[PDB]
Amino acid sequence: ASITDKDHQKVILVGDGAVGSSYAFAMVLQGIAQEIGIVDIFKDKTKGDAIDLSNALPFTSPKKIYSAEYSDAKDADLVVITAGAPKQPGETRLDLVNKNLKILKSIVDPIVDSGFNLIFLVAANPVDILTYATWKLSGFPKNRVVGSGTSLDTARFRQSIAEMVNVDARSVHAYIMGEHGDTEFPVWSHANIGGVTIAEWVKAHPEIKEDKLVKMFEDVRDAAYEIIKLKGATFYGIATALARISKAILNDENAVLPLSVYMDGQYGINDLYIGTPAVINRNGIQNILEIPLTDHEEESMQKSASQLKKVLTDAFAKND
Amino acid sequence: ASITDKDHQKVILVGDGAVGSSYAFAMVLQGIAQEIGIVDIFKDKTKGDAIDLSNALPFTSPKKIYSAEYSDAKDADLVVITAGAPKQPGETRLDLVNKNLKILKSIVDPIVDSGFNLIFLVAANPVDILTYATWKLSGFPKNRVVGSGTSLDTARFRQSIAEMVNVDARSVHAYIMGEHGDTEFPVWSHANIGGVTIAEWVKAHPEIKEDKLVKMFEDVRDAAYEIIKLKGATFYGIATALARISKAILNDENAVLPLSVYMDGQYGINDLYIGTPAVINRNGIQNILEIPLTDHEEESMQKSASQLKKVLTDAFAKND
Amino acid sequence: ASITDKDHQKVILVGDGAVGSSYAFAMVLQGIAQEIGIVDIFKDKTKGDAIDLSNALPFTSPKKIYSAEYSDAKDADLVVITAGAPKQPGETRLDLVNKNLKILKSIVDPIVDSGFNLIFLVAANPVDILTYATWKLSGFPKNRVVGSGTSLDTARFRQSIAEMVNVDARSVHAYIMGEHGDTEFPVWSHANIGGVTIAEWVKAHPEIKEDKLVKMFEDVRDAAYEIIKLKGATFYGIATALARISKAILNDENAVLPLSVYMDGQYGINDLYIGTPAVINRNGIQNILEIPLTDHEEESMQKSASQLKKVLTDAFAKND
Amino acid sequence: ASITDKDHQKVILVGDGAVGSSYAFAMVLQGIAQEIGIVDIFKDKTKGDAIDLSNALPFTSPKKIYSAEYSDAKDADLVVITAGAPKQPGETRLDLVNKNLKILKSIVDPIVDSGFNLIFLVAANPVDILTYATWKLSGFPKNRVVGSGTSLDTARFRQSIAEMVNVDARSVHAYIMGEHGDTEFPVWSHANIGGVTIAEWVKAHPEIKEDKLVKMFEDVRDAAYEIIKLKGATFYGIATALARISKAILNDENAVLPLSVYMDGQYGINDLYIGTPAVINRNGIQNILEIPLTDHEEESMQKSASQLKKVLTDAFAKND
Ligand SMILES: O=P(O)(O)OC[C@H]1O[C@@](O)(COP(=O)(O)O)[C@@H](O)[C@@H]1O
Ligand SMILES: O=P(O)(O)OC[C@H]1O[C@@](O)(COP(=O)(O)O)[C@@H](O)[C@@H]1O
Repeated sequence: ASITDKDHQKVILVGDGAVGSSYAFAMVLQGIAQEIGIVDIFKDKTKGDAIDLSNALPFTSPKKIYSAEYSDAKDADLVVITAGAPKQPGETRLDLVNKNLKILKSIVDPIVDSGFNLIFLVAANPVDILTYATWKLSGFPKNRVVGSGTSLDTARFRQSIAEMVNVDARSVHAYIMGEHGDTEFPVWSHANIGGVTIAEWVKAHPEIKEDKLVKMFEDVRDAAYEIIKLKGATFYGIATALARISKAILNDENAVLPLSVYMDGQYGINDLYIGTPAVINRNGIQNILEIPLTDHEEESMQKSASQLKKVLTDAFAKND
Repeated sequence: ASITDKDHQKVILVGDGAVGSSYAFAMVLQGIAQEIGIVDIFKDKTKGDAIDLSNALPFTSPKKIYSAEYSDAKDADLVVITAGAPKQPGETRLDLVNKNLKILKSIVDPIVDSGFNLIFLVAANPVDILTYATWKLSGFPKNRVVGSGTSLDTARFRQSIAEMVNVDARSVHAYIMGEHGDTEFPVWSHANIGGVTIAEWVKAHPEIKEDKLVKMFEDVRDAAYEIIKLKGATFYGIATALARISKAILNDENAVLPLSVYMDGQYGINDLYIGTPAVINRNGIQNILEIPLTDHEEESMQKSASQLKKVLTDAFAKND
Repeated sequence: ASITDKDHQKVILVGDGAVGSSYAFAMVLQGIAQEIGIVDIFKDKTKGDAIDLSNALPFTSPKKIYSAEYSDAKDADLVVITAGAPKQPGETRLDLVNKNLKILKSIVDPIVDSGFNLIFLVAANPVDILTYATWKLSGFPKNRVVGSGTSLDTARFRQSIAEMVNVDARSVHAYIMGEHGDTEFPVWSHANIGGVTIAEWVKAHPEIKEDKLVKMFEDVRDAAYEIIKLKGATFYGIATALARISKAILNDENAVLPLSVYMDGQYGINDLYIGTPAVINRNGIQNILEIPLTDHEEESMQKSASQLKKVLTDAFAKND
Repeated sequence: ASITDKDHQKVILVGDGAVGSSYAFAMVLQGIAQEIGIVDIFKDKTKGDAIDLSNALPFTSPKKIYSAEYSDAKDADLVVITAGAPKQPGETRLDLVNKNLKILKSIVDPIVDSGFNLIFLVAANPVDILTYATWKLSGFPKNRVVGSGTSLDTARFRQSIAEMVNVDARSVHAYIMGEHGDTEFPVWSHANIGGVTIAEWVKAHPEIKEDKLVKMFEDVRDAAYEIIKLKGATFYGIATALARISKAILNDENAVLPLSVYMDGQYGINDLYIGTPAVINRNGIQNILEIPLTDHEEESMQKSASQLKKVLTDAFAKND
């Protein structure tokens, strides 16, 4: 069997800026890519980041890394629109959803005409808003548009529930839901290490009336800002997440991960993107786990998912 | 060869809540995904969990992680409906099978219309019930609907048969069968470390009339509840299982794993989903190993698989 | 879903001699192959090298390894023509390009008729010459014919820029360009460890007028010959490179690697194969990074790429 | 904290011939060594095999590889006497135990004087005989002298019990015991895939009176000879085993592996080395699992372990 291009995986990066360059480096070492295409409106930083990354191969599982546009854009198995991103930070704001939504067109339309047929994976803030955005333009169904969000707020959470105690991460379970900052509510009602559970039977009850808890998610959600100093680089933690997430869909792991899905009354919030522990495989997401939120984390959810449906509604008015 | 989207793996997570966010993190690091799409009825927690996970990439094998709906839902190679989950806990109850079964429609129908053609991987409790559920709506054959179950009760079991002795996990063999809690019966009749076997030749016989055994599965099946305290987070152990399981189908490993399959008189229980050590590869499951259950673990099985066929029957009555 | 052959990766080795047997061993352990087919004009060394490699599986990610010909030659995802090699050594000589070019026909034609549709990956010296050769017969486009070259001269370079200092490899950046021996010029003008740079700001300027440098590439390019003694085995270093490279295309990593690409005025050398830091993914290569060579490494390039265009021209005269 | 040599692992290879060069290549890629020292009575093949292996590092976890003698011989964490080997093949013969036993002195004494304090790992045939040999000279206790043997006869066995059926290796359990060829007896009485068992309940009983079985260990133990043709290279399968085994002791995995241990009435064979499924960790072996051999595999054992105690006795008469 003859003339070639042995891939049978493809991934397209749409930002060889920070997050992207890192997503790249990981995808190179963790070894989850069989040809990687790197875009962003420059070309210089991409012939550079390639002749580096591609040098960084005799110590890793081989591929080919280039620089793209959107011709080399089909043959893909994943597309990652990693910080196809505007400038007003995050905390699902209002008019942010504008300054993107044309640099979300300028790059969603031509990765479609060539013959996309995969999963989009938009980690480009504000996320929840965005993946609804990335949905509506693409025509692409209620899963192939995978969001992101939650992933990098739980990973944090975990590793403060961590260091408090001794237990390794990857043991230690608990989520975050809603969006990404300013809304979030830790599902403490789940919260476990080792099959245990924090404060129903053992560590006792409330949050604010005891001295101890909560404090450490008043510095998980604030934990971006606190490194929107020393570089600006909330850029590792995320890229290393877009890799877990990306290895999961594509390796076909029938995994478990929080990521802004599409909500059909897999709560009662419906027709936003906001997110939750869902299950992702090659095709896209298949089945969204829903959570007894107690009575309070039900509220907290209900008033996240409301504050989108106002930034999601004042903006899906396309004609730039 | 031109315009792009190098994937050739795809995974769709349907709950970027707890289990999902974790399934995600793993799939990012263990490196089994080539584009991951993250859903759940929010959008906020998903643009968040993405711009984290996708940051968490320069230290891992690259992809793209987004937020979905069900358009970006084909191109998939796996779908993981990870805690597409209602609120009454687990122990295959009765009416539980209702409060889901519409948030199992609200998310099974649109991951079908786009053109799903893969394996479903529902880890969304109660499992056994559910994957029959996920079967009947999908039309999708008696394997492509992979269940879950058993996996996270054997992994526990193993690691108490473990710590008792010294032997590493991954040595140490023994299963659990039936469902998930309140029915289970450890196949002690298999039970080995090192090619040995526990209590036919060496460690002597019965269970309850000696002092020693059993006790430690009276705290494997109870081992969920005991961390339905300290968080609620029976959320790591599982996600790390949906990864083994997910790497297996998709990497095409012709593996061995317990997971709620479909029973044709691969016992005599037939036409539930309940489960057993079966064998899974890219396509789906191919061949279900059946076990000389002795005379007692035959009974125990027979009366698990009965207690579904009453929760499975009082509920498959679809029209919400 | 029924009757089987779960692969969805395929790799065909066209030399179960040295380099090949090693490429094999790696591909077995690093775990980048889902069925491997092994050829070379014998059959004995291949039923041998298989019933070894295939034994070397309970400690690795499973597949199937056989012995081929060119019927079992489609279904492939990569073909590696690993030392489809004649006897006059390397340093892109002249008439070498003859003694191959019929054992490059004897094996390129029948891996085409069966229905090849992938990437060729020829690491069979002289390389640059060869992949133009492997191109012209195949009809297969300007990427699916991936070369090799450069990879194993940079990896060396790196690990002398290394041991001098302390810094690990995989940190340490710098390339080699041109071909493979006797032409090469290290892009010192890039050359960095840690974001630093060697001798523009810190370590001062020239090469030959100071005492120190250069010396250690007068023993990188000579570093083949110096192990064309103690065995002849310039056979590990390379095979471990065909693995990085091979994992890259196929895993779809949108990577960065030097490998003889095809030059369209991605310099001004055009219509040879000579090479540079390019970017490779499943499909083939997508986008070739080009380098400000300064004023001298521009010359050095220009007079590599000239010395082919004389061995490339005196020989593409096919009719054996 | 100052002036350096960050290792905290050390491994010494005592044959940079075939098996060794391979053990090396693996230890380089699987990444289980933090400085490797390579010996064998040459020096040429070792400066060669190093300036290859050490080139084969920008695609792997860094170390330092040299060429030794026995000064650079302490600081070690393991010593592997990999084919410190004479010429009459294997099948624990008689006088073989002579032609070694002085090239087992010529190399055991000086890796002792420097201040060895670890595990010996002799995979140098005949093994069983040898590790008793390597014991008696060293003074080193009844575990730190780890043998080898069995490992590469079970791995084979497994992968014929395999290919017959579909199940991946690493599932599939069953051992081999005794020595290494011409004595061996498969513990079929254990023999399982998936928790099942071959021929007590399902596949029916005897061996020779049915047509089917046995045949495929009449070509596991003969499976060396059959590649003592096509090269001679029973050299991969083994080296990839000395890696599993070596990662196990040193990573401290409290693992399970067959390897010629020391038998105290962990049967009734006592005071040979012959072997069985034992358990190995950093220090050495801790606890040897013993097996209900039925009534026949008891005999077969008893008459392996007898045929040493005649080659082990006619030779431990040291004074060359
Ligand atoms: O688990 P390790 O120690 O690597 O043993 C590997 C070999 O051991 C076996 O004898 C089976 O061991 P387990 O049943 O405890 O997993 C053989 O089938 C494997 O190839
Ligand atoms: O080998 P996989 O498919 O990963 O199964 C993992 C689990 O399976 C087991 O039930 C034992 O499987 P094997 O005896 O074939 O190795 C449980 O002990 C493990 O944790």
